[PDB]
Amino acid sequence: IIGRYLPGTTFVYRVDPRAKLLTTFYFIIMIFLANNWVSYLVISIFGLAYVFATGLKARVFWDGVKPMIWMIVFTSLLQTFFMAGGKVYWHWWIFTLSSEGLINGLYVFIRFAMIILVSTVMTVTTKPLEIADAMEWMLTPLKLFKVNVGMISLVISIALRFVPTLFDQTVKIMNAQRSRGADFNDGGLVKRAKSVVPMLVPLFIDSLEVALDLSTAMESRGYKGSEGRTRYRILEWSKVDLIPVAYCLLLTILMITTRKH
Amino acid sequence: KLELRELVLLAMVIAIKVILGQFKVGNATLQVGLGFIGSVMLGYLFGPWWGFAGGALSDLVSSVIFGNLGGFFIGFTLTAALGPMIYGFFLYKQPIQIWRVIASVICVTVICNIGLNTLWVSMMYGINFMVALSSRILKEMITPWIQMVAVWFILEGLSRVKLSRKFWS
Amino acid sequence: AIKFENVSYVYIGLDQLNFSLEEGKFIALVGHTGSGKSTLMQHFNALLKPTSGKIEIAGYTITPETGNKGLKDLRRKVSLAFQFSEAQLFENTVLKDVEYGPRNFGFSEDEAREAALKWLKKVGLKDDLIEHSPFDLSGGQMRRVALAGVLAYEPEIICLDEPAAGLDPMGRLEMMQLFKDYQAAGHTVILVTHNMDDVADYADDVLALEHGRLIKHASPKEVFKDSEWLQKHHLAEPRSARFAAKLEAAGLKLPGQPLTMPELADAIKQSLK
Amino acid sequence: GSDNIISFDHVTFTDSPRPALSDLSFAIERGSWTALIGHNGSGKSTVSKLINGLLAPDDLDKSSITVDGVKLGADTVWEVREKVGIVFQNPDNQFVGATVSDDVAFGLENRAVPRPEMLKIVAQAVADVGMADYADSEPSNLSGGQKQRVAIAGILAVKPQVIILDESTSMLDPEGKEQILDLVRKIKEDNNLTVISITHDLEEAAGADQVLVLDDGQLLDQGKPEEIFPKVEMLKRIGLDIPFVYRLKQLLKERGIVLPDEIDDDEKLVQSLWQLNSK
Repeated sequence: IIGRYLPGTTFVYRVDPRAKLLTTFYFIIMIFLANNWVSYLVISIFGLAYVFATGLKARVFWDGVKPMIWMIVFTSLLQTFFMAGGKVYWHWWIFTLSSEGLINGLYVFIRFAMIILVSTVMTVTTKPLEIADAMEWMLTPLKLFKVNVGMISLVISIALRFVPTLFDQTVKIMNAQRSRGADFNDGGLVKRAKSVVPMLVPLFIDSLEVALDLSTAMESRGYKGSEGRTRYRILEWSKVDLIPVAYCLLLTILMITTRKH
Repeated sequence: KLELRELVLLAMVIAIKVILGQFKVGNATLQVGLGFIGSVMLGYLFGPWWGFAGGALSDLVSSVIFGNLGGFFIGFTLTAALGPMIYGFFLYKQPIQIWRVIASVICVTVICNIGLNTLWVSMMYGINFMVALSSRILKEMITPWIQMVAVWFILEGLSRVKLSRKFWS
Repeated sequence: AIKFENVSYVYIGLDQLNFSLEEGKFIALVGHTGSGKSTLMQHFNALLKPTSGKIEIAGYTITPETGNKGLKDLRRKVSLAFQFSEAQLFENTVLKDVEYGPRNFGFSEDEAREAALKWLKKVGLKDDLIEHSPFDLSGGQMRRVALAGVLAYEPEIICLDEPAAGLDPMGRLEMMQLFKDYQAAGHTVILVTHNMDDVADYADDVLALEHGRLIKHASPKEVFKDSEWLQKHHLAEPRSARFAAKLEAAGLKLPGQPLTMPELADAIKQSLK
Repeated sequence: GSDNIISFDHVTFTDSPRPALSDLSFAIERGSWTALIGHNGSGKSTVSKLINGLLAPDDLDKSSITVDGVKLGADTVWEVREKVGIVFQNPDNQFVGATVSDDVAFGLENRAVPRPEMLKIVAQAVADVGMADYADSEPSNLSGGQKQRVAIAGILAVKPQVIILDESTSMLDPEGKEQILDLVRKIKEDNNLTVISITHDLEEAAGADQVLVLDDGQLLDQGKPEEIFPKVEMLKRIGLDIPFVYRLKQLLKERGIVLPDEIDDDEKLVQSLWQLNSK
């Protein structure tokens, strides 16, 4: 469950992660602008062009959609029954299915689809270390507030390096407690809530040991702070990063022009 | 003000919060995620401000290695930051008390889950605020009490480690 | 007995394990790293179910469609001590930590207390360190408390993954003698270890794995009989076996097979007489 | 001459009544392999952190730790940590980078080494240990011996004068301890450096040039392994398991076969039994 990246050789995989994460954020912003059917059509053609331009199968996108498909349809039906107007089908005491209700439900379904599809492309088509590097790059304007961004990047990098380690530790700890009788899925509310201490307290003890050991190792190896350091793993712009800015400038014009204002 | 040992510990608690946010409990009818436990460790061990930083960074880390399920939006980063900040307002450097646990879970539920996460859903999916709230009201009127009971027992678990020799500070 | 009937596991993997460990012996589970020792260990108490085949352990049948209920009575009889078992310590006191297991397995508060006190005496913990916090102990003391916590409910079968790793030589000897006494009291001890001297000293039966398949199931004398087979199959000898090989290479005839160090010394003395 | 000099150190280990080290005074000869052996409470766990300045001795006026002519103070710790590199006990708790190459590069980034020179140095150090085919691998996909190799490569990339192996092989399988010790030996006589071992593995101490024996913060005895291990009762009473050859000699002596104390490795014992079988 740790790994979500699926390898490929399409140009989307060669796009800089700073460009891809900016394009993801900008696509969310352009989804905010869609109000009429022309804007929803434009944002859907652009999102599906991105999705088909990744070359991925529909099953990885369906796996991205699967956990919240019931949330999607519940929100879509709730928008169907609230903004109802015009025609009437299958009328009830308060529930009224309408033409305007169905198009508003289609709009919110399209928004759920385009949000999830574009964010799935971000997760699947670039490596997690690269996403971390892009996020460190986007935290650079926080330097204007004298926030130690290198400290933030160090904390992020250590957390990412130690999630799979501490997940293995969590599974090991839970197996060790279950071997001497712990149940983590039975008992009622108080018994379930007491059962997370045999999981969390060894996890926190292990985290304290790792924190002391890793800080000791970092200070031994000459880490005196984030300032005055060089970078081994850099991100480099290239010519394929002009495709996201053409994709975003063209999307902006059609978003502004085609929307009903 | 935060040394390298405390920085690496903050990274550990962020990793713990991400891992716990992947965990769920309860029967098939009622699934409760465990990320609030990481929020409570962030606020209890590091305070409101480093709890805020840890919650935002935990949202970023979990987005990196599990995909940000809602989308890619910094409003959810703000909400994930605001949770541990409230837990640090109510529980940092304080004795363990029933009212503090109850009030912290209520304030996190109302401010973050009921209030602001509904605002981001209505902003992203273009629906009215009441529609998003009715889409989210039923889970967030059941999970606060489960979270109160769980957070209560988390706090003696975290306290007995802080009073041990393993806690350097 | 512990019967494995054509047991396989996929997704680190097992392939068609067929063995029958008898009750009351000291079994060594040897093999290289990644040979599936941990997977077999977790199969002993149905933490992992087999993908195909049957397990007959402690009067319980474990099958690919084995549910998660009824494993409480299995895990009451079959106990695993994971590597670095002192990680699992979480309770407020040492005694509550040890009696967490018995109270999980249906012991009364009186029964769990007496079991915990007996086994804290047996693992050689001081009486004043009872009621101390488990996190205020030394490393060996935490290891002993963790080992007492998995032995307090007197399991029929105990599976140990390197239980004496990183210990005082007297402490290492005392823990291995604790498990030897536990086996001598009528229980089955399965020792998952990379050390071969303790395999020679204590084990009566040896399970050798290699890339997830059972490659030998014999006594330590028969397992360490030929040095070419072990080197081929990624297995080590005890140092007494290597020294006996060096003596045979020189030309000294050693009576018997010197697997342990007193046996090697006796063989050298009799070979000089 | 001598690379590391400790003279009269005390560490009371931040509430603890008894000092972990008490009036400790030893010298480490330059270019040698020196092994510090002792019990788990002998005080040798703090020696590596004392050498590189992570711990300070109890009284700075009466204690003196000199590394390569550089005395340890509060200011010269970074001058000393570029001379001393420590390989710690837990393999993945010192693995700071995201991959193998990022972990080796960490000490070079701390020194602000420029990136092309950093790339060449990291590649050379990763190839120096046997890990050139794993340079892009995350620590979750590595064994403990491989992560110890990456730790040695990261220490070696910044060109230290001293490697400290502080219980480095103590969490490894026996096939990994041999590989790590052989690798460290190859690195030591390929880079002309000093190795200090803090270990309870006495087969590692048997290969050392010098053995320092610690007992409750005191330097108990000193000398070559061929003159430390023959005295068996001292290592017995301080809870130390002597190597295979010496306890085999002790068993044979208990069986009437007296053997000279100058047999230090197992083949010498093989011939020593051969001529006694010859007569």
